[PDB]
Amino acid sequence: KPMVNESDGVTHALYPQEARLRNLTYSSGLFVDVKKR
Amino acid sequence: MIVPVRCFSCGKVVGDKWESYLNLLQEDELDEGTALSRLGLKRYCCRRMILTHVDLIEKFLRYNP
Amino acid sequence: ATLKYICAECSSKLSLSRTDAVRCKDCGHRILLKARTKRLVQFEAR
Ligand SMILES: [Zn+2]
Ligand SMILES: [Zn+2]
Repeated sequence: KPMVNESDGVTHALYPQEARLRNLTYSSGLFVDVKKR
Repeated sequence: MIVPVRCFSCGKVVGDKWESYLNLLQEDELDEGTALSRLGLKRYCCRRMILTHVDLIEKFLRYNP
Repeated sequence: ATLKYICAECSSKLSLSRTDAVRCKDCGHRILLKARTKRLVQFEAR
């Protein structure tokens, strides 16, 4: 789910309202299980 | 978005009649057309004034700080 | 007695200056507004 990975800070769970004000991008994480072989 | 103090077109105050009107409605269970009439709102200018107002403010209040 | 800022959610007066970041005491919500003026403003009434 959407989140703000800002530096000098953890990672807030971003809500639209804030992205709007702060000029951020209501986006989220793309994870994929790679296989090393 | 609050009740219009006084009617645009003619002048009669209407600032107060809101609560009254909203009451002769849900309680005394009358129909709008009449409720207005009860409230002294004869001619349609002052009449459309109350009958059409959308009291948005009530939502505006449901916000926070 | 005197204020400088405020929090969007936890509407609580702050007051700061350069260096101390721009967050709040308790909830991060790093926004903050800027509280009215002391010199009251006047309005025509028409
Ligand atoms: Zn009228
Ligand atoms: Zn705060």
